[PDB]
Amino acid sequence: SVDPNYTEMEGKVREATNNEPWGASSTLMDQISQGTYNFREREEILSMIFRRFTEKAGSEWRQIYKALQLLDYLIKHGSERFIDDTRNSINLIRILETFHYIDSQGRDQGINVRTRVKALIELLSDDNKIRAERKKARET
Amino acid sequence: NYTEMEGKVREATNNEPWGASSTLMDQISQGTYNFREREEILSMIFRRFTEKAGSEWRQIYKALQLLDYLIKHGSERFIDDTRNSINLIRILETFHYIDSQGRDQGINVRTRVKALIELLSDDNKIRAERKKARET
Amino acid sequence: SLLISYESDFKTTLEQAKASLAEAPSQPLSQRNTTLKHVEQQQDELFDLLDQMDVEVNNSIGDASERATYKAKLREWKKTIQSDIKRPLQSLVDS
Repeated sequence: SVDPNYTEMEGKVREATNNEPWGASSTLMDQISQGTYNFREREEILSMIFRRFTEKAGSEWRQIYKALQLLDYLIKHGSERFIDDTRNSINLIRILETFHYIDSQGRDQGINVRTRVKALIELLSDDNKIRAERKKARET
Repeated sequence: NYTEMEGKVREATNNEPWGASSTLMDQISQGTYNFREREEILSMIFRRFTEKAGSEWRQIYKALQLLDYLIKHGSERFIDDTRNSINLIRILETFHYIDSQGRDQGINVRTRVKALIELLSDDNKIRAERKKARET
Repeated sequence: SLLISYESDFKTTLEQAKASLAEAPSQPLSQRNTTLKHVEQQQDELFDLLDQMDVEVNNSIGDASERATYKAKLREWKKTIQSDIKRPLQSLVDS
């Protein structure tokens, strides 16, 4: 029964998508984006992100929300290869379009995932838009 | 005998240089991602709040600056740890100090600590500061 | 001229990206990521500069024989970006 043996990069993504309510830091996200420029780290980053989409639900919604934030950041700051890998898996993102959760006070939290998902899919389908967003990212 | 990380926190609170390097502070921020260093940073910063007083207001003031920086750039686990000890920061609301020339330097601490508590005690503001640090 | 300034920027940028590409494989992974990410940005800068130069060549040069000469150069530069920057960069990012 081995240990899951998370790599440093895998640990970075778990951290960037944990259940805390404050969001991954700028520098953590930047560090993950650098990982997308080599095969191994990028494969690990993609798998950890997409694991959250399938392994988490309900009251752990913020982890999905954060995974979507990470993904968006990587479209704007990561390798072109990473963006193509993400497109090939649009299906796994699209399934979240109907993510639903109502919290212990009546508030709709699933709507955060859904609008996030909707904007992410729009971005990915539009090469010109991605192009412009990567420009913006560099200036800033 | 202080650990390396503890040394870095002491350094970031020194009178000289008066401006801390964002480079040193980044090294301290990276330290918040593992239990060993995080506890060291946390405890050094809070010892500063306990042990220093009066004419040592500069170290308290710069400690508060570091804390602010770490909330914005460091690990979410560090934020959780800081908030758990928010009572220890609130004690500084009453920090009083008038210097040799009758000038109120205690106010620099009180004003700084009031802003940090405002930030620390509000999830929306923390989220917005963390994002804004990325929008730089 | 503006054109000359664009071309100077282009050649400077092209040389830098090639140098970074040659150096990348011998750098540790941590540094290599940063290097490739910068080369990818430079690749985009080089294509944008071709667009910019083409616009400027069109507006500023009236000589039809000369404009042809510039066009061929731009076309050759486009091919150089593809073969000497984009392709080796993609290959490095892929393995």
